[PDB]
Amino acid sequence: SSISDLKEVPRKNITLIRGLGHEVYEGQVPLQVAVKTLPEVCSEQDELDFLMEALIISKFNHQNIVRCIGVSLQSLPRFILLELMAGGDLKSFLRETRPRPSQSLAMLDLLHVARDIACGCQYLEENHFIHRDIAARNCLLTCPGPGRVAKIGDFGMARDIGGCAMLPVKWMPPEAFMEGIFTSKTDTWSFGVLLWEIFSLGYMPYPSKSNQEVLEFVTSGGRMDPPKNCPGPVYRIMTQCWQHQPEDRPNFAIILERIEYCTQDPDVINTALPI
Ligand SMILES: CN(C)/C=C\C(=O)c1ccc2[nH]c3ncc(-c4ccc(N5CCN(C)CC5)cc4)cc3c2c1
Repeated sequence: SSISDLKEVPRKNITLIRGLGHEVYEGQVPLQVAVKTLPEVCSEQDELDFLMEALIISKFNHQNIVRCIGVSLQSLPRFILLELMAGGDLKSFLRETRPRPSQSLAMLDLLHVARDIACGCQYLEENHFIHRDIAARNCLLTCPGPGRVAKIGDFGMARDIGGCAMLPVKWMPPEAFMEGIFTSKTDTWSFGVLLWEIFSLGYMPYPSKSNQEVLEFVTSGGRMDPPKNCPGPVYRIMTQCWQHQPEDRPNFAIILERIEYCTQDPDVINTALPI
């Protein structure tokens, strides 16, 4: 990978439309786009990171990983231009889309989100890339409705490679938080936690545990209980992703196979979500 392949977009062809989250803007180049901005008030490390992020995303070619449209790095502030994901982050989506008595989502919808991200993770694994921060917050949706596609969006944590209290320990396997060891099997564990996040409809993992308690709990063999109404076949995938020894955890080909089996079982997909 070289900056050579990074398409530089003349800054004069780029217009910011609105803020989206604290930052990312909606933009136009008339091609609509997410614009990730590098602060002008940024460290020297921050700059090389920003460039790293663009190279990293630009080398992937997969439906379930956000596309990089280009960069505008010869002007300040520096921009990466990314696929615009109208549905927003998966965590907010699950929270906002929770069925309420005055009311959307079904089990098959959740399974399709899970499948989409697993497919993205399988691509990363077969290309020897370790994401290191698979979590609902880092996944994006093309749109809110039935045609939605989930994609992996945030390639910042992989690019970092901070402090103790900034580690996403609720998403990390023991060898990651104890030893700083990261493999393909790290992302498998994280995927298990993301699954829980999906089937809980956007709850925080280990509800009412702090980071240090989770660390002690997980190290001791403790695992989350199933999310409310979670089908058994789905919970079983989660508990396999959370095997204590990485070699006992499934790869993403196996995970994808198991998710696909779930989508074929009427007893799974006819399960109602809690209201
Ligand atoms: C979140 N994240 C993962 C951050 C860094 C990234 O790496 C990244 C990369 C490419 C992206 N493309 C996008 N296209 C739309 C959005 C977006 C759209 C709408 C919202 N909303 C609606 C309702 N919501 C509750 C409040 C605002 C939020 C985000 C984000 C990205 C994006 C992020």
